[PDB]
Amino acid sequence: SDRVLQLKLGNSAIVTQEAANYCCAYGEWPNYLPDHEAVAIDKPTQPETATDRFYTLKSVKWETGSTGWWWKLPDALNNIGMFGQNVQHHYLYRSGFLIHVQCNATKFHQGALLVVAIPEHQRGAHNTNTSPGFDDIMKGEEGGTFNHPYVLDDGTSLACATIFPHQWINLRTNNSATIVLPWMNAAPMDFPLRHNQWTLAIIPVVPLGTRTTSSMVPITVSIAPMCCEFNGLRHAIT
Amino acid sequence: SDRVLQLKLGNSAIVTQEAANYCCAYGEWPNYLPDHEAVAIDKPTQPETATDRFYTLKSVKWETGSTGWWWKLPDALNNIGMFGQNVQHHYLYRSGFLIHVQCNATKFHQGALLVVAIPEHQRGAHNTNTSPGFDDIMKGEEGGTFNHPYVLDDGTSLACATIFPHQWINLRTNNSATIVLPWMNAAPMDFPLRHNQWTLAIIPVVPLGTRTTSSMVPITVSIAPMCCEFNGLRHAIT
Amino acid sequence: SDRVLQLKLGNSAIVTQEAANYCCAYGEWPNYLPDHEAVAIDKPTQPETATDRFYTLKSVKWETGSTGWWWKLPDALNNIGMFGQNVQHHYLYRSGFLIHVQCNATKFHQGALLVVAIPEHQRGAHNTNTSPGFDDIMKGEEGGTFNHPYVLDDGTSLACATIFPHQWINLRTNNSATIVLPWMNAAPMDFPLRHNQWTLAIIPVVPLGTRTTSSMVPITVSIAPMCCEFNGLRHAIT
Amino acid sequence: SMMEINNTESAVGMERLKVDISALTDVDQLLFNIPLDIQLDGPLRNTLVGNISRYYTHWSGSLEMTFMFCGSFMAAGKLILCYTPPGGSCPTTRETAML
Amino acid sequence: INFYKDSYAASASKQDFSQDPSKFTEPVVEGLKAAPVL
Amino acid sequence: INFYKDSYAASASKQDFSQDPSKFTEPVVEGLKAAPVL
Amino acid sequence: NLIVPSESSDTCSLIGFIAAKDDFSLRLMRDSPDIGQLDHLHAAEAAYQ
Amino acid sequence: IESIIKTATDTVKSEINAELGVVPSLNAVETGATSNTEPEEAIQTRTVINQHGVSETLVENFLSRAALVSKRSFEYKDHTSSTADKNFFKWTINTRSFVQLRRKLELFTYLRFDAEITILTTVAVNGYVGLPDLTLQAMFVPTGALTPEKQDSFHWQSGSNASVFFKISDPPARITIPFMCINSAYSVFYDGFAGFEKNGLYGINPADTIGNLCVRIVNEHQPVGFTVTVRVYMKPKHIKAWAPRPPRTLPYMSIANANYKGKERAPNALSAIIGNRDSVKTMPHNIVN
Ligand SMILES: CC(C)Oc1ccc(C(=O)Nc2cccc3c(-c4ccc(CN)s4)ccnc23)cc1
Repeated sequence: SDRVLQLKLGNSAIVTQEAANYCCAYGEWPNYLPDHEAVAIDKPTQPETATDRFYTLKSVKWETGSTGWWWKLPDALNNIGMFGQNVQHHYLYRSGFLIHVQCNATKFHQGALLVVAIPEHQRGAHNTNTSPGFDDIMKGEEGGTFNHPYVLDDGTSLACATIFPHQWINLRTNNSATIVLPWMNAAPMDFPLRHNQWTLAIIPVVPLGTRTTSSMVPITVSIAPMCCEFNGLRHAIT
Repeated sequence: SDRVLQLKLGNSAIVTQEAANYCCAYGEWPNYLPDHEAVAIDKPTQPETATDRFYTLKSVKWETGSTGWWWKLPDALNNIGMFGQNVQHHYLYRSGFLIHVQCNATKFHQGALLVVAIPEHQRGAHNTNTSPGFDDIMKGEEGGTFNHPYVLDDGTSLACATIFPHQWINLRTNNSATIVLPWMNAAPMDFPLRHNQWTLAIIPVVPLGTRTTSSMVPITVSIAPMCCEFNGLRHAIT
Repeated sequence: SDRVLQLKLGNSAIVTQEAANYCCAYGEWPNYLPDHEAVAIDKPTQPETATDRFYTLKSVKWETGSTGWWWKLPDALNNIGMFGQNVQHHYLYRSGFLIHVQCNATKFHQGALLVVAIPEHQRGAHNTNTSPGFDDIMKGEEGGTFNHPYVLDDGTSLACATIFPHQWINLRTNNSATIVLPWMNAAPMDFPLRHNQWTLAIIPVVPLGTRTTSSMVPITVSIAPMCCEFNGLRHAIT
Repeated sequence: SMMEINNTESAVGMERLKVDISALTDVDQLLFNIPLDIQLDGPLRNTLVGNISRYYTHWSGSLEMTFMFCGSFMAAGKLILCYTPPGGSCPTTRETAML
Repeated sequence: INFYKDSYAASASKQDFSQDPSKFTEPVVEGLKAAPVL
Repeated sequence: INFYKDSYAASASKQDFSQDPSKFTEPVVEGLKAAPVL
Repeated sequence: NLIVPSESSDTCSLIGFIAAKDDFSLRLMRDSPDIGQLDHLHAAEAAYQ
Repeated sequence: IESIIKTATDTVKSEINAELGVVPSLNAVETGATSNTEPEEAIQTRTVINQHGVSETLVENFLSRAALVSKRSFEYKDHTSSTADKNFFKWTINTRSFVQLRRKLELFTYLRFDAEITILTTVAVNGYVGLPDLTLQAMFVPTGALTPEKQDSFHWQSGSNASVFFKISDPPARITIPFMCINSAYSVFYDGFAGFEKNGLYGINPADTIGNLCVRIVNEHQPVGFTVTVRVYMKPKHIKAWAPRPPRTLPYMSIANANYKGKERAPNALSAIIGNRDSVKTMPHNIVN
């Protein structure tokens, strides 16, 4: 049962043979906006399979000195495929996300990644009064690296980060993690270029180690937007 | 009726041919802790006849100059038999007590002992601001002697001590006293090594006298723990 | 099913992820002594969770030259915890036992331990007419070593020892063994200091071997007394 | 939430959230102990139960400690984890803690 | 008059006229008679 | 006691005892068993 | 013992976690000693300007 | 599953187990679920009927107590020569200035509540004449309304702003402000930028802007100076809370951001949140007898 999984969305599918169940954030599932919660009165476009499909980001190398990695949503996808085109042509966006994180190694490797989805991960800067600037936050498809993962770069606590939706990749146990994120905002829709609802954080709480011959151990991130809606059609900001 | 008594608990029995009825403290009888009052969730050990039996302490000599004697419970029994072993291996204890005090003399002797069980007999020191130390309080099996029985060693009153559960041994009338003590604590169980629920006090309000040839007139104390329960098994403090 | 096991008795629990079912000796389960088989007429103490819990002995190192190890019951437990205290204060004892033997190694190790519970394992001496002395038999908590495991140190046969309640730890297959022993005596109760009902024998019929880097491979023994009863309370022999 | 069990000098940042275990050559050795004081500073303080509880003065009820083994698939081993009710010193030997 | 939400805020409860003085005056297991007591 | 015309003027509402801790403790799509979880 | 083959790392890690059970209760609210300030924060004054 | 919980759960008695294939003490943390092992499964238990209430940890009770949000002292005097709060001040309303309230609020991602506001005023003579029983005016100035420039400016005529007039001899002035976000909840944290250009503020949701509190002394100045201190207390009420967060560990640096430095050494250093012990085998407060 819990160990094998197939995810199919649009023209894309993923199989894993070493899942550890999967997380639905706060027990919710993505849905479209109902009429009794709607604000914008124009008829939304709902592209379905053109947007609601897995996009794969660039892989990152797991190293002995890694501090961990982060990507902000929708920012990381705002330039990718038909999701990106709808983002650029529309004032308002709403979606959930399906996050699938991939990392495999041999039975002689050890290491543990915390895979945590943080809502409203407002970052702090270290050792300054000046707030983080636009280019510190808006990393896009490449994402960022943690400066001080021990405090989640926000004066807080890695140890208590399990309060957020999460899984672990413990290389002994499993080689993938899956989190389903609902829409998570104070408004029913948002401008996708100035606010990120979710941050995916991948942090190596136990470092990668082995005594076999070393290999590159990549971590790969695949994200499917779910139930995408767009409102306020205009020219592309792009 | 009221003059003869047999007490049987476990492998032990006592007979007296000169009782003066007996006291049940505040009209209660010992019982085990019911589920609606219980706090500690581990299953208690209830050793029954291994603990719930008479233990006899060392006798004390009644003399013309005696001020009276005291023993603290459970402290006096904490090193005796299987009661002591369960005390040493368990964090929490609860029990009642059966107290039987023995003193006989001839029909030409006179003397009266107040036998009183005092709950929470917090002692004072005489003529100092410093509180009584550990070795002033924790006398164990040997017990202590009253310094100023007239104020019960606590700035109070022997005369009003009849407000506590008590009997008298008036040598003309009777030669034994019996008091049954329930569990008497603000908590449902306690740590037996740092708190004493009860103090047995034996005070010679009328001194021993005769004009026959003198003999040693001992006072002997036999105490049966009743309904013993122990919780929080670990290694022995011992 | 048969591969994973949890044992819970009192405040103690053991889990194994590589069991090989478990043995109930002769298909019996431990029970208390019924009235129609009882001899001693005093009311027994039944301490339950204070005695009926796993005690862990000192581990032994498995080596290339090992002949095997033995422990006698109740002798090995007669000085441990509240079981030992009840043993020392009571003339008569009765119980069953739960035996759990633990030994793990890598998937590159090989070796097979016969884990056998022998009733009335009356030992012989080698090459003498003189019977084994008290200190040859009564090893206590430390146990003994086999001199000639091939004849079970009693002029008999390791090969036929499978007639007794047993399991194997074959390092390829499993890493623990479990045997449940009923009371096994000609009398309904016994004096625990002069007679052993059961001997646990652990014998390496296939020696430990590997070509990985060597590690210490310990064997660990955990025994829970079951349905303990004690009769004939007195002072502790201790 | 993770306990900061390795609250030692020379454990920095993330390193404080894990305990490293090695193969030993002596039987039944002690690996670590955990102070159970939530009020005094210790491995339990910066935890979700810890931080919320420190807004309060009185507490009751059971705790669960969960340990995740993060060695390789080929690593094997057995540990014994003991809770000792209060009254004496922290046990330093396995056959004391086992009680 | 008590408009507070916690019941411990209320005024004093001076209505409990139950007594049992025998738990201090007569804690003997066999009750006295009105008749030689010993 | 609330004589104001706006309902937000009222005193605090301390009566909501509904909990669902499983949305933080058990957000797994297939529920745990009391039984090997993986 | 911890037993590993040559190609595994010789040293392994535990992560310990704690939680309360649902029999758990808290009482008598107080100021937590986990946070404090000796000064005004940066830009707290600027809110008056 | 959602249920009404008024007291902590009962414990049931449990027996010896020894069942093959059943391992309730084993778990898989990698799923992200918390351990479901019950006490009855780990040890033998008795029955306990549990009467402990849980009402003091209700979110309403945890947050609905009044905390200081603003504190301003100003000179009440003839100000013609001053360069200063000239018998009035303006405060831009925020919850980030006093750390005790800030840390409690920041346990959550979203909050919806009405704000009970209590205004406490105290006065001292400048270096005695007795203390004047002054009248104060507090005026709420929403976004886009004009703030007063002077103690006696015509903005204080308050045609449509809400004002409260209160004496120093009165009990503290008190009013409730409704939940006034343009969204369904306040954003306690905001991973976003306030404007359509790139230079807007990070970390503050424009949707949560309250406005300004303007407080003047209504009396003309006396011949002698006084120092007046105004304290503002806020109590959240009618609270909803969503998405609990890991608490703040490092000291706050700024009201504008989450920036962090840590203490110089543990506790609450950036390298070490918990204070050190000599080893993982050292028990710091070990009982010895
Ligand atoms: C003059 C009088 C008639 O009206 C008033 C009006 C307002 C005040 C005053 O200080 N309120 C306040 C002080 C501090 C905070 C607030 C809040 C907040 C909710 C969430 C926040 C995060 N950003 S902030 C909302 C409304 N108010 C607040 C005092 C008096």
